[PDB]
Amino acid sequence: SHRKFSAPRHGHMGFTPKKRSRTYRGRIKAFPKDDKSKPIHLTAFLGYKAGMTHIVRDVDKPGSKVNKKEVVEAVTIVETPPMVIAGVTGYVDTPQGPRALTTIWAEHLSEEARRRFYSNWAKSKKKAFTKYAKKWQDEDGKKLIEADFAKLKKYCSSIRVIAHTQMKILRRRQKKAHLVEIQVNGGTIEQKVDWAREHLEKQVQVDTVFAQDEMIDTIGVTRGHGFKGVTSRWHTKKLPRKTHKGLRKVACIGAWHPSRVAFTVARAGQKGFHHRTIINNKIYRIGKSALTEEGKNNGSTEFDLTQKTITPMGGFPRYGIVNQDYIMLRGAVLGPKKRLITLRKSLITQTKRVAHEKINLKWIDTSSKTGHGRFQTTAEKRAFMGKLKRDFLAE
Amino acid sequence: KFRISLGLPVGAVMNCADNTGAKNLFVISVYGIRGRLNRLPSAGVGDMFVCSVKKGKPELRKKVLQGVVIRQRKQFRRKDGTFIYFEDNAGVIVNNKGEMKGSAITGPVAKECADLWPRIAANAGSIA
RNA sequence: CACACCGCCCGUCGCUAUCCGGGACUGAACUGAUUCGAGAAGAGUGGGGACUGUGC
RNA sequence: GGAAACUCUGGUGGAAGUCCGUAUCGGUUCUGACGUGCAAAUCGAUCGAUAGACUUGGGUAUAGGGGCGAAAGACUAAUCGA
RNA sequence: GCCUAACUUCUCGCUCAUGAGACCCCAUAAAAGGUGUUGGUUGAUAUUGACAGCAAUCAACUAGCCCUGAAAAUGGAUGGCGCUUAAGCGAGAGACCUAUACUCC
RNA sequence: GCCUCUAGUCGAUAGAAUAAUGUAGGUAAGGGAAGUCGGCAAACUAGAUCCGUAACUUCGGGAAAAGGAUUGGCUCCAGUG
RNA sequence: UCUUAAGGUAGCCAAAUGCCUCGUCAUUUAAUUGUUGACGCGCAUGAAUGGAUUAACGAGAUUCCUACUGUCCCUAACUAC
RNA sequence: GUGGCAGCCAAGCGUCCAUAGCGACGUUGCUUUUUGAUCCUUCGAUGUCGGCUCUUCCUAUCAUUGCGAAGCAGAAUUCGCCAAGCGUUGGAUUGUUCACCCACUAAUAGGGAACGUGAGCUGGGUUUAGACCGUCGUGAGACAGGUUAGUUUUACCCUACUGUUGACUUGUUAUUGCGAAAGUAAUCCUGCUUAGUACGAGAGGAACAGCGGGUUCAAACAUUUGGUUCAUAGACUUGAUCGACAGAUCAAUGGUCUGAAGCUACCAUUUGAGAGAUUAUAACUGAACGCCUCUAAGUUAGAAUCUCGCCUUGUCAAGGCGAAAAU
RNA sequence: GCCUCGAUAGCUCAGUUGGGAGAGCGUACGACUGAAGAUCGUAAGGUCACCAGUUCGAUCCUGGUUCGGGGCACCA
RNA sequence: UUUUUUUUUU
Repeated sequence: SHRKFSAPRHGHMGFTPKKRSRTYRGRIKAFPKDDKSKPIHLTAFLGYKAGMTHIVRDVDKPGSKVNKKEVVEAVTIVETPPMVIAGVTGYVDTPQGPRALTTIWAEHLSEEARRRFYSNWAKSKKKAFTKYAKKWQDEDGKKLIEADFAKLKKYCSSIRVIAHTQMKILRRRQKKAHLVEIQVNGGTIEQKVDWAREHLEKQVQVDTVFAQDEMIDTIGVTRGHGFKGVTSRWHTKKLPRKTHKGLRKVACIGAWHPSRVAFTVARAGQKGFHHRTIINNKIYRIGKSALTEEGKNNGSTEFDLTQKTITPMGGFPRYGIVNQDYIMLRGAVLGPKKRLITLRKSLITQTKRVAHEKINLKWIDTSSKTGHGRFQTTAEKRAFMGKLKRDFLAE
Repeated sequence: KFRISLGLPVGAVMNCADNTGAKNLFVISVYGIRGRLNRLPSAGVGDMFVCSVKKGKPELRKKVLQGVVIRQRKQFRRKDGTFIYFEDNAGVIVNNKGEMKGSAITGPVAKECADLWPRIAANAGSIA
């Protein structure tokens, strides 16, 4: 018997199974199509979701009701310290797909890059790449490495550099670095291999990968919520108050026939910590490291002249202080604070106006995100509140 | 008009802010709403709705009329990031084309409603 | 009764017109009072002291 | 106050199968809990009555086609159209 | 033909279907249609040059296969895979396979 | 009802953790029964003093009708043997 | 005019009693098979098989107004077990 | 049979005109969402109406995409084709399925799944025992006539489904990858301009492109606004205790106010898109059939359909396949 | 929606194989009366709801359109 | 014993 009144099904069946992500790091399931004519460039980067804030900007959208008006928008800060290129790998097409042909590592790998190969680095003898390093200063090893480079130049249709994050400069607990394969776009295969070889053991900055007012994609694992019932996992209607045996359930989980529960029915299980790829996040600013002179005031704008860094009053809650380069994305980003976000260039050929709109920041909020912040800087707070008993006793 | 939070579902009773003699406006339905199962149509400032007078002159009662929302208590967000709300829910009786039946409005009128309805803006004293 | 008992005349019922009453609907409208709640404005008093005369 | 009949005002008094409510006696609704229970009928909240046609102990009387019944075929030792 | 023991065995035709058809009971199909193709019936014209354009043709019928008529609910049934001068439809020929039946021990 | 004194108890298998569903409590913006067979459940009301109280009525009631105001602490004033 | 022992009187009614039926009109609503008031050839109302009313009373059945609210729009958080 | 749906011939309707759209008298079918007929299974029991909730499926297509035909000059409307991808609502009365009305809407299409769905709920109806009325009966009692109240039990098993670990095999340990297979997602609308233009007696009244927004759906997130407070955080306060002050305690969270953090709301905010082959259809060249002809061979354009991409899974038995590190 | 029933003059009703449209009220006139009312006589009142068909011939018979009237229409 | 009526104006 047909259901009396129609209603769309609850949830998107193309995002199932709602299971925990296989990996903590976001996997890049597709890279932007390679165009041989453009200059050689990287297609992805790694950052950490520091926190959120809000900004004021002037909108240039002809025909809009907010044209030449100021609007307040929420933004997310992603700290993106420079990465280190530690290896080169290439892929050869086969009847069953692309296949990795060879990998050449840099002569000197950082301790934090090598940690990634370990679960007990401190307890171990740290023998990783010890014999490989000697091959770079050997007659036969040099020949083998050169042959690998020749193979990459001659047979591969796609080139990727293994890059790794740097963790010591962040002054935090973790030291193990994150490795990731990033495809190189632009130029021929030979040029890509030469470029990767030159950049082996070298640092790449985020401003060389992403531009301003550019739409990018964020790949990563969402915020986890553990085991959850149907009412929260799938957002089904709650049952009446008079329901015996519970109302936060799905009343009917199938008809008599087929005499089985279908995979399309809502069931309780893991909610959150799902792999996701959100596209079309606009870059509002690429700020420089606050430890350098250029980034000394990466929290100010052309119209807000106060000297301040991006980090809000009292630090980013549950994250720390953003002292490296950062990207200010518009809106929400998947995952909690401290989560590792993989930034990828857009696979789409952007044509909407929002993609090419120029962002003009007028002001960036740096008030405390714990409590209801009333001041933008400690100097402003002290100037407003005057002098306290602590200062009196300090005198 | 941008999206704003709606705070007047079907069945709400708001004040009639014009001088037609009606004192109450009972929300029957909201124009432009093709809802979902078990969802009450809701209206916010600047929305036309089907109403009926529950208290007022006998000539206006027991019949179906049209109104427009001019003030709401549910706080809503403007594009400049501010959150604004009024002290009461209010509306004005209008015809099917937006002409206001009355001639004067008591109290302020939301900017969102004023922009959409020129006649209501004209008859409004203050615009907030 | 006097058209003089083939006089006169009374009610119900039926038709038309018209006036009024009762009447569910906590019916409706206008208007005046009174209690209570809020309360514009002025005036009185206590502060206040922008400004300017010689501690006042 | 009144011609009278009698009327009015303020107290006193403490009646009623009167009222609210504790102990107590019941068992309305949640059609709540539990429903291989704490329990072969209980538990929680909410409820009816609460100075009488009231609630109760003990001793006594009525015994099965009989008893007893403000009456439901109710009860008569977890057994009742025998 | 393979599941499956026994032929991609031999002869002549017919059929192309944007899921054709495929074997008693048996597992549905009709009235009505086609200038798809293949045979036949009848009546005409044509070398005293038949129709079309500025050397056979015309018309009406008929019946084989194919097509339309032909819509249902979990994903699904010539038994399945598949098969197109067939591994389909009709007429036939050699051989071959196989019962607890027949002959013999 | 709540707290305490005398007297008596800490007897209800314990520990860690605080997922879903549950049982029992506590809240919720704007709307206010649109939910549902049905306002089921919950919420609302309430003590005391002063004031005020309708239809109807078997004249006894209705009635705590409805509905308003006040309520703390401290320092005093007055009355009542 | 047929006919009975008598032919339902006073009242009351689509009722806890009316099939047709969601009767017809008015009232309540934006909208009503619901409520209430009327009408009455009433399948099949009716006078101690009691009729018609009726103040007060009711863990009785029903309709509406107001207050109130997570019943709902549309769910969320917290506590004990 | 009945119910529902679809055809064939044309007597007529349609100003004239059988076939735009219909189609009588007749007649051929299909369906099992009606109701009957039967009695095959179930009476050592298959829980028997409806609603709520939630999936999936079918189309006999209401809307939307692409089209053909009109008695198609356009809001509008009708007929038909390819088409179930995606939608198909809020309510008053009634237990109601139906029905009817109010309102919005792109539209308010029809159905199946043991008349889907009671160890999912509810229990309004039906459907025991109590009780009332009318009619019937001498009576006990009867009444798909009306009325009121009437216990809704059990999952810890197997499977299915949802998530979570995880061994053995290709030596071991981690690192970094490929895609097989499986899932798959977006939807409808408008304010301005087009334009009072096209159009032409007017009345009336469009579209494609462009700009800005929204509905439904989906995936996230907490900077802001909002909600939650045994943070048992700060303040206050009633009652009682510790001789008083101060400090505190108890009242199963004593109560009131504010309340970070975390969680969380279309109650805040952010994000949601491309190709390929083609269907219907319209055409090209072009015979059959010396002419014609979109068709026969061969060619074009072609869509909410289909396949793929993007996106989710990827303990995968020819134990799926690589690179690379230390052993 | 289904079973149906009916539609006749200004209004209300008869009527036919199918072979005529009648009756009453109402309307106009005449008689009657001093004049009226009443009463009588005449004149009268119609596309037989509409369309198509079948028939030598239809108001009647068949089909359709309109208008209405009476009934039937889950479930456990 | 029974014994009801008599249009309008003039």
